[PDB]
Amino acid sequence: GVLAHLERLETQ
Amino acid sequence: SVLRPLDKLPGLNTATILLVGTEDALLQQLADSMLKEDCASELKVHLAKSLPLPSSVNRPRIDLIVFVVNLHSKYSLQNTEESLRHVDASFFLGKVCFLATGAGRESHCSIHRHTVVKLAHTYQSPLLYCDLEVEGFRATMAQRLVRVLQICAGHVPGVSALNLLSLLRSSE
Amino acid sequence: DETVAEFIKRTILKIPMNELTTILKAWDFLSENQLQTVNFRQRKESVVQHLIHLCEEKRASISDAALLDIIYMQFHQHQKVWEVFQMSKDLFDMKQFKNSFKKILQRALKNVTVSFRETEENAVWIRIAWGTQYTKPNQYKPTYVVYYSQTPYAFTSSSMLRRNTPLLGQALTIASKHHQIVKMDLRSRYLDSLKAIVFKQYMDSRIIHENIVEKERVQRITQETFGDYPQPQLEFAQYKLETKFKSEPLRCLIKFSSPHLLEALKSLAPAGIADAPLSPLLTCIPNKRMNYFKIRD
Amino acid sequence: SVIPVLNSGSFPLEQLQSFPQLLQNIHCLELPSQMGSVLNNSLLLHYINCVRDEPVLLRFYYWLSQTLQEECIWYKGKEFTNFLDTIIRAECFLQEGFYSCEAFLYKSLPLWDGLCCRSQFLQLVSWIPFSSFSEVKPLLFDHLAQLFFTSTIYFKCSVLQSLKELLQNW
Amino acid sequence: PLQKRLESVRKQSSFILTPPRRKIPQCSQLQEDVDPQKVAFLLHKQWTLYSLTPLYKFSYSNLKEYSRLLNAFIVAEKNIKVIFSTLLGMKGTQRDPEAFLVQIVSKKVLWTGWFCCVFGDSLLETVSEDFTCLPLFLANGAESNTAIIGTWFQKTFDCYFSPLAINAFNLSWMAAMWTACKMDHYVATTEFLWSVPCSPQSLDISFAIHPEDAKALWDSVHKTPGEVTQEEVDLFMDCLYSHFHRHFKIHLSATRLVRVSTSVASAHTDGKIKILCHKYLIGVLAYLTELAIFQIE
Amino acid sequence: STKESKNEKLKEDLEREQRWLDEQQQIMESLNVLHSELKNKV
Amino acid sequence: QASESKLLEIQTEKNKQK
DNA sequence: TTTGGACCGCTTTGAGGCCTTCGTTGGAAACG
DNA sequence: CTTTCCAACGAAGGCCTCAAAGCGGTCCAAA
Repeated sequence: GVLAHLERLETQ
Repeated sequence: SVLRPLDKLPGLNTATILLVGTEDALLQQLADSMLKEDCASELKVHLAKSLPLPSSVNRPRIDLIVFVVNLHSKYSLQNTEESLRHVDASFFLGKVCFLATGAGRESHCSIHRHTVVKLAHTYQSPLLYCDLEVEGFRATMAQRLVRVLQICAGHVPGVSALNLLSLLRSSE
Repeated sequence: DETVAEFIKRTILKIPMNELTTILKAWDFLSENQLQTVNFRQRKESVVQHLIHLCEEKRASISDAALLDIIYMQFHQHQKVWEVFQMSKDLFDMKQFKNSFKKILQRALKNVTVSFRETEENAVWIRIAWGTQYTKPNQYKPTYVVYYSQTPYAFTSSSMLRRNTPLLGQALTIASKHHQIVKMDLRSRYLDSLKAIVFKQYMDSRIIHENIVEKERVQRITQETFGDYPQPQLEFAQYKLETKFKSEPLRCLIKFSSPHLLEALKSLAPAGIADAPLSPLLTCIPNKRMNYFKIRD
Repeated sequence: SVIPVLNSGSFPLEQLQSFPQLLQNIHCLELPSQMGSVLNNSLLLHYINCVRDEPVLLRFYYWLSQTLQEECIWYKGKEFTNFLDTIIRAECFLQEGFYSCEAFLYKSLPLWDGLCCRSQFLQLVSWIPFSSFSEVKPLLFDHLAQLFFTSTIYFKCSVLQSLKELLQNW
Repeated sequence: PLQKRLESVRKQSSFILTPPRRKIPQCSQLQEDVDPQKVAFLLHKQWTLYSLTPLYKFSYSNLKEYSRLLNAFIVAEKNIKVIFSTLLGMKGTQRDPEAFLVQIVSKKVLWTGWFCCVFGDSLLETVSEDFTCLPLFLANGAESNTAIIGTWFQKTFDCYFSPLAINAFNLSWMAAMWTACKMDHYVATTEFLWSVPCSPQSLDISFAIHPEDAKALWDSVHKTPGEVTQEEVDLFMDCLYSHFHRHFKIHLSATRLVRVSTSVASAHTDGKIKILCHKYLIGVLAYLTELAIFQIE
Repeated sequence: STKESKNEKLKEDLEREQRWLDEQQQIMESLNVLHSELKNKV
Repeated sequence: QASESKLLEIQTEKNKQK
């Protein structure tokens, strides 16, 4: 969840 | 000609990096990854095959030293230890780093990684593992090198090269 | 004859079906109508059986089958290893040359299956099937010799020629009206590259590269040694060395294997593996026209 | 196949298709020839949670360790990510960490770039067995600091979350 | 239990300790229980290496049951038969379990599999009583048969075969190890093979040394009698590299070693092993047995 | 956004925790009743 | 922990009558 | 709803790897 | 002095694999 959210943040 | 970190003065918000190794194509690709993005400070990249560095009266400050080592060949090693005799000990205080390539492929690693680990631990210098062949790994190492340059160059207030050395120090 | 029939069948089986038509266009032993009677879209067994029918309708012999084998060799010219013979010590004629060669090979023991086929660039191709004093010459172990008119060189495929090498050499030199015949130690598979070699018929200014003088010197030396032209396709090399250690002479033996030599050797210096000036033992392969080397101090 | 196909007065394993069946036959269960199907079958996980059997521990250790090695060498990806997600889901159960994953992460951390399967790696460090803070630092936390001092700030928040989860688990 | 101390021992396993010196194998005749015919079939053959986790519930008695189970699996996959044999005398210690052979015979052996472990006790020291530790597998035959047998073993004993790889360091060490071995009959000159790293296939250097010259150079660079040390291996490689560079000014050191052959045995990086002399055979296994452990741990 | 994402993540994990707790409950009563039955039988 | 102890004791006694 | 078109399926098959056999001088051993 | 065999091993025919493409079935666009 929040870890997937952080990963999609580094995708940026 | 023994290189000295404290020879000349740097430019206005200017940083420089040095890459010494054998594989010229890998160095060129690594520099391309270096300069894919540029930060606020301007960046200069120097590539060389061996030391001492060729004489040049127009040489700016070289704020960072990076040695690329391939575990695929002992020739790159012999190059590294022969080149290591043309630099003062002051560079060893956090201005020097070792990057090993191809360490993931244990089958292709000619020399054992224990040797380079011992070499790095002997001189108390940071040791990094990466694979230049992979584009993603190369890019990750690219921001890694850019940001360690930013740290060592004194651009960010608070730490110095010896500070990051005390950070990146290995237990044994 | 059944022997020539099965020989032709085997040769056809060697020929890929995708170019069999071209073979006929190069064979021309059978009439074009017979070719039209056979479609090449059907099965391999069917087409070979129809070809057997066509050749049996006419008179099948050894000369036509040998010519078909020769032209198959021409189209492939990649399945055998070639060696080069040199003649030394000025009037030429095809007919008398063929007559003399045939007479010598018949005088060899009693008989031999010899076939000739003239090709472009004066490339006479000769198929030779050897036979002993008490047996018909075998068509399963043939040899090929390529002769160029009024030239000091000849090419030979050595698959079983080691049985009787001097016979072929003496026959060739007497037919060529040349006295001395020698074999140079040069062996390769790309026949066209042998042809070429024997006749000599062949930005981000922020980066500040250092030691650029070394790079520009090594690339210039490599270009001057090799050249912009595509290097001849050579595939095998071997040096037999016996030299003093200087560090009872050490005897060394190296073999270089590469699908494309003279190109990896061309890239060694840019890759930094070897020094900028390569040793003469590697820079004279097309120059010295030498493949096997022996050097002593 | 990443998960081996299951092959069987002990209760037959194939007949185990309902929760009441497991409730009735928990005592007379038989260990499978391969326990990889135990991962995606929660029914056998219930017996695994309390079996505390020495041989099956080594059997699953070698199994998962060699599976992790072969998957990692074959990767250099979506199937690997899904398999590691299933491993993490199983790790959420049993309330205790595995050792094959620990050894794999120890071996691969120095070689780790930090972005191959970061989501997968950072959730395994959460389930690390309790140990004295004198052997893990030389082998584990050194490369962790190596990445931390040089990687992205979001990666810093990430490893902070991982370590706080580790502290909670410990 | 065993898991905790096993965790501790692989925690202690770090690349910090110096590489220990190795005792040079001596001329040892085949053991009495060793059948000369069986090894003669085994020797002078090519083998592919595989590392194996310890067997679960393996019994040497019910060999016929295993043979019929493999036969049933093979016919399920589809005039062939599977034969199990027990081979004595090739265990390093009494701790190492008994070795055995599996053969595929077409009713002419086509596929052979060997399970063994020599001097391998670290795995045996960290294992329970139920398991059988023969982590070394040698395959000789068609790859499809090897895959089928591997699938059967994975389904049955809950284990995998991993293709064991040998790096340049290990291959150079073993090269020095057998060149230290004394051979009465030098029947095969030592030979090394290299491969330049390049995406297109490039030159592959093969370097051969006469056995007398190799032995003389070894004894020159031999310091500790009956033992091989890392300094000996490094000076051996350095002398070879210096000789090569003196010959050709080419840094062979920047090339990947891929195959090393000597009079007694030959090894390849992909996992190919050829064995010629029995006198050191057993010791050979022991060395490569450590690599299986090093792949398991 | 991280705060929401972790909020729903924790909600999902909590629901899974109650699911596991419920399942292991009847697991416990089944094990206990089987143990008692075996003890009484012998 | 309670379930582990219970399974241990039931397994030990079950082997005990055997 | 019917018919043509393009997809994926399947079998056919062409080429490279590789083991084994044929040939074998060259030396060793028996000898008219 | 001569003859035949073992050996050194080289080599090429043959076995065996698979990557290639044509033919065939099937889904979907169009009448």
